[PDB]
Amino acid sequence: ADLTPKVQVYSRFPASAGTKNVLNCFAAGFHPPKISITLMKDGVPMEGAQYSDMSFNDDWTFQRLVHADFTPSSGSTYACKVEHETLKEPQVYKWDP
Repeated sequence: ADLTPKVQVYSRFPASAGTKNVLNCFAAGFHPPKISITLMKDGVPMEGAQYSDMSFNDDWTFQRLVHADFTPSSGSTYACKVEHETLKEPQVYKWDP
């Protein structure tokens, strides 16, 4: 029944300005496996993103992870934008440092 992506956006380490880190966006619990997950900085997709293989779970749903090496800056805004068939409008999940 409930096949919308359940999404978490988070950094590997607690954020500090100027310090190398990794931004992650994790989507799980969705069907069909087709999904658009985009890490965003200042309203534009972040360069350097690397996507995991799609994986399925015993509850017959799929998951995927996107991550990108990044150095958070103050004054910048980060987010994960998710597009999926189950979502009427694409959803933007904000990350706060």
